[PDB]
Order: sequence, then C-alpha cells, then structure tokens
Amino acid sequence: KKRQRMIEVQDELLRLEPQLKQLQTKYDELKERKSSLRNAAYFLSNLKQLYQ
Amino acid sequence: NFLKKRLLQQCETLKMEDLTNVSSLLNMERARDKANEEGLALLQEEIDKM
Repeated sequence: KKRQRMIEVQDELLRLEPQLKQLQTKYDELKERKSSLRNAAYFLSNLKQLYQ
Repeated sequence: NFLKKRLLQQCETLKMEDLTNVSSLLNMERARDKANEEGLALLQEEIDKM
C-alpha cells in the first residue's frame, strides 16, 4: 500500500502537472479564441461596417 | 508420581514467557499496523480520489 501510495502520488504529481498545464492552456485558449474573434471579427467587420 | 511419569510420557516422547509477552507486544504491533493501513490506505483513497 505504501508503494501503491508512492505510485498514486507520482500519478498525482503527474496529474497535478498535467492539470495545471491543461488549465493554463484552457484559460489561454478561452481568452484568445473566445474574445479575439468576438472583438476582432466584430471590430474588423464593424470597422468595415463603419468605413465601407 | 503420576505427574512425574506424565513428564516421562510427554517430554520423553515429545519460548513461552517470550511467547506471551512478545505475542502481546506483536498484537499491539498489529494494532499499530492496522492503524498504519487505516492511515496509509485512506490517504491513498484521498490521493487517488484527487
């Protein structure tokens, strides 16, 4: 069980690192993808909707 | 007399203070080991629950 505890913590350390990287990627992708187009494709087309 | 030939019947044919004392000590040791498994196994259940 103690060896199993070390293995699970090793998975738990790996799981923690993977979840931290995945959540960092999640926040970055959320911000970039969700807000860029809703602001760029909005404004760039709204600027086109303005100027053109 | 019959107890002495009981000796001659058992010992001829065929530890204890260490048995009793060390067995009680090791029984406390197995209680401590059950506590160890309670702690380690449960904290493993919490770790792999995480």
